[PDB]
Amino acid sequence: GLYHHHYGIGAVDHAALGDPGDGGYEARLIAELHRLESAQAEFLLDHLGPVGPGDTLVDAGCGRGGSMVMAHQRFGCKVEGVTLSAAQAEFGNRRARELGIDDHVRSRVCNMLDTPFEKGTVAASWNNESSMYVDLHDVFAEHSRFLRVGGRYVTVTGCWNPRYGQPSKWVSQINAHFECNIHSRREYLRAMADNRLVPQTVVDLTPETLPYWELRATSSLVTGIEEAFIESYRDGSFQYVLIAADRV
Amino acid sequence: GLYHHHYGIGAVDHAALGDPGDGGYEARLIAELHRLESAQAEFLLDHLGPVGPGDTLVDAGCGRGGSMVMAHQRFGCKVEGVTLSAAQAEFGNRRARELGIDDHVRSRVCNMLDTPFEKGTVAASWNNESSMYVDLHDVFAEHSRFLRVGGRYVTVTGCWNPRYGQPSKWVSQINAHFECNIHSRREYLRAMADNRLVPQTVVDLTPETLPYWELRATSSLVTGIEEAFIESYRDGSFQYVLIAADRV
Amino acid sequence: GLYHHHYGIGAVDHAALGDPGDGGYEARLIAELHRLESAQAEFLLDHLGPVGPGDTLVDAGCGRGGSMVMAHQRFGCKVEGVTLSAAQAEFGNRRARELGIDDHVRSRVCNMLDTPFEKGTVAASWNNESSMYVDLHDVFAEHSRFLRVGGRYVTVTGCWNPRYGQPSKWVSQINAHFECNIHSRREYLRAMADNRLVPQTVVDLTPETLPYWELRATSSLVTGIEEAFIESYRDGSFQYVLIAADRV
Amino acid sequence: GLYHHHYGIGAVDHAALGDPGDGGYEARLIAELHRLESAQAEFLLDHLGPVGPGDTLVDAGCGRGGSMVMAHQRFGCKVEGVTLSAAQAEFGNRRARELGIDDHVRSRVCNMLDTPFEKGTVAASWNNESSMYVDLHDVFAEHSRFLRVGGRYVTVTGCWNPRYGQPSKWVSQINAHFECNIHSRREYLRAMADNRLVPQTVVDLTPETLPYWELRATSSLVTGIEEAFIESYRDGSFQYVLIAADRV
Amino acid sequence: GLYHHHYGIGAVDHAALGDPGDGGYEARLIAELHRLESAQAEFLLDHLGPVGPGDTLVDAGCGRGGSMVMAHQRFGCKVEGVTLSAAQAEFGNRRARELGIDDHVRSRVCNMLDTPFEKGTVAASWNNESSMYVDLHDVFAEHSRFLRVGGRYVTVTGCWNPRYGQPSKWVSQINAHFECNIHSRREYLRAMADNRLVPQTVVDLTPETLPYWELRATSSLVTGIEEAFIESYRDGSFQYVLIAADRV
Amino acid sequence: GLYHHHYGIGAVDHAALGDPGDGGYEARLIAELHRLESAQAEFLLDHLGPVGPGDTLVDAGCGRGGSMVMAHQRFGCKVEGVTLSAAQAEFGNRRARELGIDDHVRSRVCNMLDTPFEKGTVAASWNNESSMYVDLHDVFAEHSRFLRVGGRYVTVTGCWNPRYGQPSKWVSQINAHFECNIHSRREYLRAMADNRLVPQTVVDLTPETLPYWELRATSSLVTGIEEAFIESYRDGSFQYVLIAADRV
Repeated sequence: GLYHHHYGIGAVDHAALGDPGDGGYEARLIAELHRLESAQAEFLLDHLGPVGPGDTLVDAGCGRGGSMVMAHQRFGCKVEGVTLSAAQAEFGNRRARELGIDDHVRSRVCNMLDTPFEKGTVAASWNNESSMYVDLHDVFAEHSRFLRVGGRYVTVTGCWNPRYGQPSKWVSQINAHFECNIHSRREYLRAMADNRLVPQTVVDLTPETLPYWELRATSSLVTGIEEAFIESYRDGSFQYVLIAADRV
Repeated sequence: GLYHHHYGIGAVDHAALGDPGDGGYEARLIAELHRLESAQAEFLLDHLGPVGPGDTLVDAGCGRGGSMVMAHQRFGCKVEGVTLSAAQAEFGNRRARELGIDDHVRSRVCNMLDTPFEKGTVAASWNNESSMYVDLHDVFAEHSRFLRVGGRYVTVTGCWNPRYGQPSKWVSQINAHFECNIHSRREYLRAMADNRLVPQTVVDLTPETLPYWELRATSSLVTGIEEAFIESYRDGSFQYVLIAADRV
Repeated sequence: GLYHHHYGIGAVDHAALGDPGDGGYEARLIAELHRLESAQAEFLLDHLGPVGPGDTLVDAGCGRGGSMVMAHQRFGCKVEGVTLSAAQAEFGNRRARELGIDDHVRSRVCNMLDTPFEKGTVAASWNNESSMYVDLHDVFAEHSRFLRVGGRYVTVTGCWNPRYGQPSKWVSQINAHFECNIHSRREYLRAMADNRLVPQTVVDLTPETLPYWELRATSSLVTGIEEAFIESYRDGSFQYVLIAADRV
Repeated sequence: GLYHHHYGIGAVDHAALGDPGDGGYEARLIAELHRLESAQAEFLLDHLGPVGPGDTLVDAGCGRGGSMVMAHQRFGCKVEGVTLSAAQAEFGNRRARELGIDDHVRSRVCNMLDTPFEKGTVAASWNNESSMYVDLHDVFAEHSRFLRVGGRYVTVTGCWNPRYGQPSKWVSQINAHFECNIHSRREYLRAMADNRLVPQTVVDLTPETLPYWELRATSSLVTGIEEAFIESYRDGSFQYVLIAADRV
Repeated sequence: GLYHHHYGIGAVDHAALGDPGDGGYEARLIAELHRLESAQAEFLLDHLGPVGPGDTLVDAGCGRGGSMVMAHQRFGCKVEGVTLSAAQAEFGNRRARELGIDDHVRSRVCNMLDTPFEKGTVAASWNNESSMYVDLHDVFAEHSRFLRVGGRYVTVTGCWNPRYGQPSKWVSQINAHFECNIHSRREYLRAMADNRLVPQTVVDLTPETLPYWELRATSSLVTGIEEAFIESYRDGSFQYVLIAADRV
Repeated sequence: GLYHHHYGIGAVDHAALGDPGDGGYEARLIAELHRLESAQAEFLLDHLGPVGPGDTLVDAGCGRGGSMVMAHQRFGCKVEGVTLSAAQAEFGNRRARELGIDDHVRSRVCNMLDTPFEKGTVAASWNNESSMYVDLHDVFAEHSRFLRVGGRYVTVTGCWNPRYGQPSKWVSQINAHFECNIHSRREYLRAMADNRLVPQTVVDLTPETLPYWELRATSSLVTGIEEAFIESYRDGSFQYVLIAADRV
């Protein structure tokens, strides 16, 4: 993507898309994709509970910091980000300095499994499309450690549905495309329970993210993976969900 | 209650309530309470997935069969109910014979922990305000046993929120009132994971059930327990939730 | 209570109680209650094993320090107490200064779940009627941490008997009265096993504590809860037990 | 031993032992040993709760049926025994026919791990000095299966104390002597918790069984193993205990 | 493949391969591939222990029965096969009738997770390249059920190495190619331990199977997936192993 | 033994043993025993993976340092040893100073359960015939702690085979002889899985160690325990194995 690395949710604004014959259509599409992505990040924020200006938020696998900047403009709190990409950290910070908020928002190169945050000092943290890259038990044990008792964890992610048995080929094609390891909803809920994380909200967002991918499949920038997403989301083997949980 | 033994959800129809000075007000209130209760049972049904006419549904702790009759009029399937009360079974069946559907809907005196249903033959089952009377691990292990792989379990129940530590006095007052043992959301999610039940939807309904109890606290039939419900729901120590899960 | 916050054990000295017609009867009763309470605390001490003058003992949920002062006068060791009540800490310490033993015995405001004691430095610790206020797994994990390998843990507490299924209303009435969360004997034994605590002695003391509550139910100071205790102890749904365990 | 295969408890009757110079001393000793053994079996019975005439009791590893005959003469119930020795079964039954109670008491060759008793039909069962011959998790899972909910399990056995780390040589010498596999108190309590068996009474009987072994070490029939028992019981590495538990 | 559906092990016979210029080379290659495959199946048999003529062997995910026919010609026992493919069952049986051994060897359409074999009646069973298609805990729980105590389980399979963290893209490409779900060596060993299966032999066969795939990558029949196998086997993210275990 | 405290593997060199009539035979035997012992230690090293000069290796229960000196002469790395015997530590170090390598190899008196090594700093560690002296879960949890992610653990040890049920008398005789507590292969594999140790190689070495013990049973130095080893290794109740695992 251009800013947010995650996917979006919500009905597409076809009116603003205009004529696919215009030259500026492919541009008007990128703007739309962004709008839908911002909307889902805004939705993930709605689930962090009431974070105050004095709280410290953590974003595991923060990408370019889009979610961190949004968290700060909304809550006023301090936000620490973490990623494996140096280029991405530098980017997020550069953007913060420019916004005059690098005194609250910072990204750093660090593996989300071995973070520098002290036990029980984080008020809320999240994984926005990044838990598909790490063992679930270990990332949740880490969030649980640095999370304050009563803290809030949120994760928006794609997971294969165990209701239909083993992972469908679609899920595997996506895994191969991103060199990730998509987990099952069973594994998500299991790991959370074994790590003192208790779900407060579990919501399947597949219907809200479908328009996003259908619109994306009609572009130039298409990478060939949008087919896997659309089919798996339709036959139900793959699903987009949001899980907000309390660190009990 | 009068028919449904569970509680309701949704905004109160104050217009239909009219003048609390009318003699018929206390009557118009009972009708409203019923409407809200039917609405929540209708909501629990929305989470059973697509049950077909050939499926067999189970209601653990079925009360007077209100949820069973509703399930059948909606899906056309067979519905087996279970309770400890003989008077309640007789009632549910009597109502079925009268509706001319006792060839699909039946209630029987049987403990939900030791049911007669064969392994993997039930398509969907639920606990509507009755899981607060039994050990969670054992009732979920039982549902999991008679539930078909891919089947759907739903539970609407009051649970104390572990986010606020131990059970508040309010929760204990309710327990004493009904001689029940209200569980924690942690225990609900934990038991489900240890019994091959994977939550597909988790939604806090406390805001939707609050109007129900506030309206109830203003009646003659009041039992004195409505205070415990309203306060605990407000300070957040007690919460009303719906959990729909897949038997994986 | 007046000094010890716990309950007592042993046959009542009716001779010393004299005529319930005397004015001084209600006084002679308080003295008796105290005697029975001291006797049970003395009994809990009998289960700490051979603690030496150089050992450090811990009392989780120490109340007014009665058990701590008794532990020190008997063993000569150092005793650290912990409670949530500032007024109770101040009281215990004041009493220690007066006894000229505040150089061995001290109480402090601290939650028994997050104690300041170093790993493996405590020789023996106990919960005298206070484990009913906290999650069992967490308090036992904490005792296990600061407990020396080979150390001794003791707990005297009321627990609902799982032999009779769910908690009886009596247990719930008590919970509501003290805003506590009485656990099941199953939960006690389970938590101990998951936290390297191995029971050396398990003894039901309900028969020895019954006289205590029957005598108490005949006083002025009665709070109305003595009925719940007596009935539940009689029908067997509630039980008073002592569990001495080794930190293996 | 002569009848009971287990060990005994209680103070030795030195008066009845008389002069060790008599020829009949070695005989008077066997009679004493028996008395102490009967006394411990009587003690194990005290922990079966109130078994009625219509109950079915099970003895896993029943030896010659001494405990079964005693259970029946006391309760009037039906008692099924199980052992690997055909010669021992035949003996127990022969003794029953003679007592005119083989219509209640029966022994059979069957492994205690794979019993023929139906799920939930046994009221109480026990292992008197025989759990040291089988995996603990498997024998307790079996008792739990055929045990009625609310049933009572009792075991009197020698176990190495984990408070002193690994098994002492003494314990190993005994294991080699009987070709058994003495377990740790930790393993006993652990297995019970993982198999729905909740200890109601745990009592160290080592002091009550010591006189038994000291008297035994002074006989002709001595096998050389009494040294291992006496030393290990004294240094505390080995211990004799009774555990009565409820099948919850 | 042509007969065996699994992969092979052992040094390639380049001498028998002759000139890649011959027309008959592509034929001489298929014969070689077969030889290597037969050799690995022969190797899996070496790990079934001493199965006698009266034993019943099971092959979960049997393909065309090549391993079953080989097991019978070697041991003389009865061999039951299971697969999801009707065409494959018919094939295996047809081959048995022709060999005059269909009175010992039979294949049937049945899911390896829900088999018809009775508890404890199978002497040895195996998964030859088929465990990558099912949840590991469930297939091993099933083998454990129908496996006699002391029985032997063997599995030859490809598994991603957890020593290198998450699944490499190579593993994902293979998963997508076969629509399977390759597990981690950690998951293999974990599931076995949770299902009473104790490994007696664990051997990495990646070096012995490498020649097999290198020779295969030089053919006409190539499917494009041989690259994924060779690279992942070389960088160590994917590995071919054999695990022989006892049902304890 | 004389240097290595462990046992050996490999065919006996009868030619070098010469005439058992020579006076120097009993000497030529000790030399042979040593050769076989060095060979097995060399074999354990083959399973540490590619340890580099900058790695730190740990030997839990190091005896006289024979395995440590061998590890260093082969890899060039730093090797820390641990034992309970002061005399053994002094010996290992003395030998290191003499070899001019005490700047890489060191032994110290420390219990392998509570080591001073920092979390994740050790590249590979092992237990050569010493895990039979400690609880398995605790020693493996310790290795896992100080072991780097991706590190390698190896253990060569005698374990009773669970395939034959409970420990045979032979195993018990050995336990009594060394005052150790021989574990079951089940316990070895179980503990490893619960402590993030995943077996890469599991190999029964009983056939390779048998010649070692048969040759030993024909000497003067015989202690009487060689009978237990030979018989148990033959009837299969006891077994010598090597387990190499990765810290995942």
